[PDB]
Formats: sequence, C-alpha cells, structure tokens
Amino acid sequence: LQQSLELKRKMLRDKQNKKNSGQHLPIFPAWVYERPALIGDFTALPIGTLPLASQESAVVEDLLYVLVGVDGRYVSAQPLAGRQSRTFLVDPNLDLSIRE
Amino acid sequence: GHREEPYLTEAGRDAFDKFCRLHQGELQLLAGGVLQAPQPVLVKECELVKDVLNVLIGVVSATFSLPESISSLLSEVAEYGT
Repeated sequence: LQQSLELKRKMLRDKQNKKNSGQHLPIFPAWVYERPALIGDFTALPIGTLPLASQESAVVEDLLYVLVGVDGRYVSAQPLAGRQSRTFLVDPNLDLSIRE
Repeated sequence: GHREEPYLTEAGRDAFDKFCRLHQGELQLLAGGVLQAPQPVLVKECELVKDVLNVLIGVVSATFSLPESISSLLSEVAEYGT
C-alpha cells in the first residue's frame, strides 16, 4: 500500500529526464490509491452445531458475498492490506462434509 | 380372537434390530467377551444413503481413517471414494 508510492516517484524522474519537451507529466491524487474502500475487498452464532440443511443455506449466502470481495457473515478479510496478496479467515467450526 | 402374532421371518425393521441384537449378544457370550463390536443398529435407510453419498465428497464413517452387513455394502462405495 505505502510501498507503491516510492516506485511512482522514482519512475517519474526517469521519464521526465527521457524527454526534453514533456515537462511536468501528470499523476493521479494520493487518496485514490490510499483508500481501502474504493477497491472491491475491504451478532454471530456458532454455525457448526446447527442442522445440515440450514448450514448449507447460511454458508452459500455468506460465500456469495465473499466472491465480490465484501466480507461475509463468518469470513473476515485479514488486514494484509496492500500488494497482490490477501488472506481470509473462515469460522472454525462447521460440519465437516460442508467444510471441505 | 386375539391375533396369532408373527414369527421370526415375517417381521422386520423392529424385529431385525432385536434379532441382530440377539445374534450379536449370543456371539459375544459364545466367544468369551473378546468379540466385542458395539452397535447392532446405525444408521437408518435414507440417512445411511445420505452418509454414503457424503463419503464420495471425502469424509469417512468410523470404520476407516484416511445391521452389521452394512460394512460389506459400505466397503464397495468407500473404496470408490478413496
């Protein structure tokens, strides 16, 4: 997240040197990269002890939200913000046959 | 009248469990107590078929780690899942 901002300035100097007529090449403002809400991915019951044909409906609803990036009802996006890496932590207890 | 009452090849699914239990307890007494094999029942019919279908997803029952004639029927589909 913070580390990309270095790369941009280092390259801006090189392409400013490369042309002798292109003066003051433009860039996009900082908050377009900084904000984690402008990108796609930014009480609670123990679901494991529930019957099977209710667990199935609950988990398909949560996973369908997780596909478009937004956090589900039992899946938290771990704060590994920035680069092309991301992890998710799913609710520990569920019936095993669904869980695999 | 008071109804002749069935015999032990006509009644099943209650008498099957009773007789399986009887056959089992007879066997353990005739051995000495070293032929121990818990549960002359488990599961059901439809619930057992659902469990067998789930074994193809990758789960096992309790006799493998990766009614008593169910083991012979079950091995045939368990080896398919594996």
